[PDB]
Amino acid sequence: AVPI
Amino acid sequence: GTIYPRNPAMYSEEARLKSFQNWPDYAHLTPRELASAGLYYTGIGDQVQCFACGGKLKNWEPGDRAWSEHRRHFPNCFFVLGR
Ligand SMILES: [Zn+2]
Repeated sequence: AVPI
Repeated sequence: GTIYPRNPAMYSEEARLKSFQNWPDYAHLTPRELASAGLYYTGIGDQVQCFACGGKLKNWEPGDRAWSEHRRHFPNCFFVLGR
């Protein structure tokens, strides 16, 4: 996944 | 206290689980797994957020696990470090  | 959750209401695993009522049908991870790792649904895409550190995770890939993504990207989260 991609973190923000 | 010396730590403070970004979202106190989502302190509860049950509250986090409820947030997935409208989790999209394409999103492969289960609400059970996500909520157990501290994560609740933001209502946008497949984007979840941690009640503790406030980190957000989206664009989940096959083979991703909730806990391992949470720890990889937000290793200093108190929920990660308290587990
Ligand atoms: Zn966190």
